[PDB]
Amino acid sequence: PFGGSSHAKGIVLEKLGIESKQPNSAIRKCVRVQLIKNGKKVTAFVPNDGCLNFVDENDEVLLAGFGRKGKAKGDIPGVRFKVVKVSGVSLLALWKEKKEKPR
Amino acid sequence: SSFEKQQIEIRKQIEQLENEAVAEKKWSLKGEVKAKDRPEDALLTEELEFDRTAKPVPVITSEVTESLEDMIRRRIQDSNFDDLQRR
Amino acid sequence: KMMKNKRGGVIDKR
Amino acid sequence: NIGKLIYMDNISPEECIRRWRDLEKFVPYFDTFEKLAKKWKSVDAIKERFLTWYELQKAKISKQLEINNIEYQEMTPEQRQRIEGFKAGSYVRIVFEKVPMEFVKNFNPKFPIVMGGLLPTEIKFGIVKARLRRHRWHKKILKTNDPLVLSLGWRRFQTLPIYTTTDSRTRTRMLKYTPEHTYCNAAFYGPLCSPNTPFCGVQIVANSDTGNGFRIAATGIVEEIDVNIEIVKKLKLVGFPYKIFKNTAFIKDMFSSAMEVARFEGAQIKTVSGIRGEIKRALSKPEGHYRAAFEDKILMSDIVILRSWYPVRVKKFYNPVTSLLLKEKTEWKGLRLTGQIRAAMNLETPSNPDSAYHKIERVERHFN
Amino acid sequence: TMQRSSDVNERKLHVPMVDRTPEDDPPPFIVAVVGPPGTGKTTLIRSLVRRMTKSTLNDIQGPITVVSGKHRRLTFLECPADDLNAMIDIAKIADLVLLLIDGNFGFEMETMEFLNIAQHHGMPRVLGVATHLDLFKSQSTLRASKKRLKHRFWTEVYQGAKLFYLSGVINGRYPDREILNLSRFISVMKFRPLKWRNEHPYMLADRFTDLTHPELIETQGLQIDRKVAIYGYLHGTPLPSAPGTRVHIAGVGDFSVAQIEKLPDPCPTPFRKRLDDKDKLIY
Amino acid sequence: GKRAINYQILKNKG
Amino acid sequence: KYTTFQGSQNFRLRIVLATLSGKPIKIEKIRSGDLNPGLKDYEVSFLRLIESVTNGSVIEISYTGTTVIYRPGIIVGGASTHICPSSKPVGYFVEPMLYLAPFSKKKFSILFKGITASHNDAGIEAIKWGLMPVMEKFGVRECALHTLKRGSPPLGGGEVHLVVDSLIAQPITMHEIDRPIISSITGVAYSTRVSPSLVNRMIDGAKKVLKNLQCEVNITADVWRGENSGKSPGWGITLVAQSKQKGWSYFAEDIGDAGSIPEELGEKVACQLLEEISKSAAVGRNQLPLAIVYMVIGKEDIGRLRINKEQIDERFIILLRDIKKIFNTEVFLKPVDEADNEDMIATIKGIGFTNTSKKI
Amino acid sequence: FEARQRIEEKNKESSDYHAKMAHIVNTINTEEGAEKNKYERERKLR
Amino acid sequence: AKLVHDVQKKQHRERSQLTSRSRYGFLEKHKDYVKRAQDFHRKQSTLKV
RNA sequence: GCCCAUUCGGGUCUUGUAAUUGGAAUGAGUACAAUGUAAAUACCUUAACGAGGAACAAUUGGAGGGCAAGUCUGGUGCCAGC
Ligand SMILES: Nc1nc2c(ncn2[C@@H]2O[C@H](COP(=O)(O)OP(=O)(O)OP(=O)(O)O)[C@@H](O)[C@H]2O)c(=O)[nH]1
Ligand SMILES: [Mg+2]
Repeated sequence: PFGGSSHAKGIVLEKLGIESKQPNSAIRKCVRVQLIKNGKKVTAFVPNDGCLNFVDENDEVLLAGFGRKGKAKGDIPGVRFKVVKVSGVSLLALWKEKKEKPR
Repeated sequence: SSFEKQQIEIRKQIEQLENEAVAEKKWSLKGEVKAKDRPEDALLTEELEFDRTAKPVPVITSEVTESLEDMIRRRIQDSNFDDLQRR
Repeated sequence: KMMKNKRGGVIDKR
Repeated sequence: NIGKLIYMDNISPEECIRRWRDLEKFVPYFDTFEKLAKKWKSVDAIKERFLTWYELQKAKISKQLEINNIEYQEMTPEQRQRIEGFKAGSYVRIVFEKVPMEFVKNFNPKFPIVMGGLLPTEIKFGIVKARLRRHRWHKKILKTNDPLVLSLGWRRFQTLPIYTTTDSRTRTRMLKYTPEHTYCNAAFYGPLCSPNTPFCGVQIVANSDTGNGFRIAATGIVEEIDVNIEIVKKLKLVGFPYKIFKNTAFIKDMFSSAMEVARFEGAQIKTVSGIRGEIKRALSKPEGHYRAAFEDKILMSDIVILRSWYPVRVKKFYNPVTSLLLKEKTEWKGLRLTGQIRAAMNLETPSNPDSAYHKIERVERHFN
Repeated sequence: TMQRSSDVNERKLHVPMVDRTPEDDPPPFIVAVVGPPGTGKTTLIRSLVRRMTKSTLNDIQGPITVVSGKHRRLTFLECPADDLNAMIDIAKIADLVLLLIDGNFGFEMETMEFLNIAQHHGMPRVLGVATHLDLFKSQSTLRASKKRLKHRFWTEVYQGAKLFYLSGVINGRYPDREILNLSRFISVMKFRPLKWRNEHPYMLADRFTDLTHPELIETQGLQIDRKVAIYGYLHGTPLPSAPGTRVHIAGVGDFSVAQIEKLPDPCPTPFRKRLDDKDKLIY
Repeated sequence: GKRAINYQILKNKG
Repeated sequence: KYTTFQGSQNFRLRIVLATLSGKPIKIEKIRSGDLNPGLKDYEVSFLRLIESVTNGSVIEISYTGTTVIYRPGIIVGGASTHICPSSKPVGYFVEPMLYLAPFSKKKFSILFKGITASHNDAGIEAIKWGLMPVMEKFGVRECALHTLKRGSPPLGGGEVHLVVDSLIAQPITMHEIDRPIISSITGVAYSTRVSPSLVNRMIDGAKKVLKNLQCEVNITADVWRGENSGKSPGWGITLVAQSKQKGWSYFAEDIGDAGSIPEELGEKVACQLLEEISKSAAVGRNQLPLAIVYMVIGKEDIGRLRINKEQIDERFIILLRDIKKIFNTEVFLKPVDEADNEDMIATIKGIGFTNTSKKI
Repeated sequence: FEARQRIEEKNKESSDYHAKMAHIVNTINTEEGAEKNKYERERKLR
Repeated sequence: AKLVHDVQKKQHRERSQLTSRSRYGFLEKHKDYVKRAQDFHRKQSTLKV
């Protein structure tokens, strides 16, 4: 997906769907990221709207594949990756407040 | 001193908005304002906005009456109107 | 609607 | 020669050009057309004018840096004073005029004297729009229009923030507390830093009230700066029915006059049952009473609701801490929290009696 | 091993930012010793400067800049432990933080508050230093609390930061073996450029005076907003040399500069090799 | 005067 | 508090650089020793345009009208419209908006309404083909001047939709240490409310002057028919010379008036263009102001741009004096190390500019 | 008068927003699901 | 609950009738109204039949 | 209460409860020692104290709800959706 690696590091451009009027919609929890290896711009999810305010811009994100287990309902098929870290800190730990995001 | 009179005017606005914070609300910030919990007709002087059901009835103006007027001028000039036909 | 979110204004004293 | 002539600013610009050898007019100065015709009848004067990604970004920025060095290698008072000036590691003396008396009087060398250079933005004041968060280890929730000391850039300053929400991105309407475990927006009158800068916020900075808990209260970043914000606080107008028919009702007291109802005609109301409705016309003799039409028959035990929005203002309050101008340099006291003011002047906290929840038990619902 | 090579070569990639720190004469790296009131600090700053410059610097005050390498020199200062304000300022300008932890008592809210203020204002390098290792006869509980402090420190800094263990104080200051390899840890730290610091010209003031006029004070009578010279090294971006540059002195207010005379370096680094004891200077 | 840490900062079960 | 200027020269550049720098200025003695002293209506409406574009900026005109106080504010942009007076065309108001244009909260979508052209101002084709490419390679990528209708003087009645929609942080640092090779030379000959043969007469005059240089000449032709023509007869011609390997351009325009021969105007604009090529090096004599303004509000690095000897003038150095008067920066003119010509390379270290109005 | 103006500006705002959101949804669908299917197509050869 | 907090899916409690308006007992809410309305609608449906 | 089953339904049986309550147990810990050993650590042996939220406070991941005078979207009332 990323070539030969399992994850890939990337640079957050801008939170896509920031004007979506529906909380936790797949358009809303959807981030555009420039991968640092080959320079190309891809689009990645994030776990929810609640963890959407941990990424802001040029954040040194780390992103893995998504792995849909079945045709979802409010999906947008055509986004492959999910954000799994931000600035070297796991944002699931950030979301449950186990760590604090350093800058 | 200079910092002394800066500090006392700071302390002045400290005092006035700390007893704004303790003191009684404005009615207009509080929700569930009834009739008996307001200044009587503070609402004409309010400039308050809200929403409405439907677009109200159109006030007929000179420009819209000349709009459908030269519309039917065009229509009955070229005679492209629609009636019934005999069987 | 033009006034609604302004904060400046020219001050014409002429 | 020419740079010294340009920046020697007691001589006229035409005198600079004269001893070397106006912008409302956009197009520049040309000759006469006849002189230009005899000049450009020939053409041969200007016939020779006529005819991995990460390492790539690092290479571009190091290319710019070596361009910086090899173009700095120039005149010594040009580089070392005026074209860049005092790079880093330069030991300087720096003189400030009109420093307060209290600094020199109470200068205790334990407390560090830090100085930082403000940008063009950070000397401007106005509303800063942040998104913030109650810090996960701070115990108590935060309240709007309670002061907290922010550490925003170089400055530490006590301000009055007001926490907002863009409820499904429609308004930016006003909360009364920060949320328990997530981010809200906020807006405070303070010095306008740039966007995307982070900050902390503290309830209490002194040591007499330092207690046992965690002292840093808020964290956040700055989203936007502006000179004005337009935020709202919902007000509903409640009125009750007193004469009900099928599909229409006469509503008693949300207005005081038929002028007020005339101002509000056609507005959509609803009962607490979610029955939508619309106000139609003010009744004549009872003054604030009007006629509304609903989706179906409302009951005598209902309350109608006109959801409106009232604008609310941030409070232009700003005092920087100035802890180094004190004789103690801890024990800085600013505006107090609202519970501290109530505890001081012994006012009981405001309790609406019909705002308190109860244990509702449904009766069984049987119809005829 | 090819998948290993890809997944390891991936984590060399980071966000490419500018540096804005010079390579010819960089400023002395600001080392801030941060502790709750009653542990290390003074004794620790004294021991480090005595090992570094062969000079018993009893009764410290203010920032202390010494030369500790052939090209790395660094500035020692100590926060007053009760002031959250000074805690906040040195969190915003420090480069290295020696985080004092009373290992017998455990973690504490002053060091936790510094860690969070630094984490939000641009987390510098942090070397944790745990003192008071005089727990009991129980070397078992010494090792247990040692491991627990290391893990709790690793959840606050990156997983693999350095927690250092100091033994008991012997003759006024710490054991010089422990301070020797502590300075060995400080000497290799490989600082990475921050953001606010590298778009802002700042300066920690190691010398202060008022160049006012005492007979003008005799005329007006001590109410005078008086002029002040502030001497020190400056970091970050190049501060411009024209008068009128606006400046926040963090704790007294906002001013604008009047005149800058740059001075020759009072603590300079000299031009495989080793550092001469002649050239181990102190300012 | 020792502001000891407490259980939620100590064990960090967020 | 206020940086003080004197006289009503460079008025738009002073208000523009005060808006960029965020510094309160006063401009004193606006033509005070004159029969009708004070500010004129076109610069008063320019102040109204500044109040439209920014937000929280307070402008304070005096009683006599001969001194103005500009305390600037945040550039916010938005969509607007500007009914500028007959004293100046739309180019007089869209030229100083191209500086403020990429540094706002919301993107510039303004439409100006008035006279299109003037002898002593910028035209639509001037603004577009000359001044948009230097911004296009200084960092913006989406900028467009649309003509919806155009109006020749004196009655005018033409509307111009300026839309910039790349809100950059700061312009990039320029590095033009060369003289760009001119690849082509194109243009546009326009005419409103007159016969369509005048455009071909203008094109034939310009190309018969241009025919002896061994490049390629191409002039496009537009007559304006209908309501898009405006309320007055007019015609004019604008040539550009195009360096295509980098994107540079050098332009020259004019317009005809009552009694003007179109072959005369075509050959005049052709010879004026060739003289701009002669007196030009990597910029034009009129593209040079915003070029060095974007170089001075770039990053905190060194940006260098080649200029020639004849581009130095009283206008250029009064620009440099106003730049140093507002935000205290100097240009360093170092000469090139080859001597068949006199070209300096102006290196400017840009101030540390970012746009802080765009929400993150 | 304020009724008619407020209603029609709210309708315009909603009809703009729906177009904008549908545009960004199916541009993310088309010009990234083409790459998803291209990666699946060149992963099926392995 | 895949990415939801239990402090987020809390229980919002419902409000009672105002004590001034208390003789008209039990301010009815949307579940009470739908119990009213679908009863009325089924009885009107059989009356129409 | 539990089990089966696409459906209607069928099969089965002492099963539950932030209900009260009772005295026993000891282990992590805190610690006398002696042994060990050049000496000290550790193992081994070992008196004293050490449990009720036995708070002396193990996690991680998954499945599903339910709620408001709340908010948003659609449109053939009271609905559908998020
Ligand atoms: N037992 C023991 N005592 C120590 C140790 N380190 C410091 N101390 C004692 O700590 C006492 C308090 O003085 P300092 O340590 O200088 O205090 P500080 O850490 O600078 O903190 P402040 O008092 O707030 O300035 C000293 O008299 C030392 O004896 C250590 O490792 N072990
Ligand atoms: Mg000390």
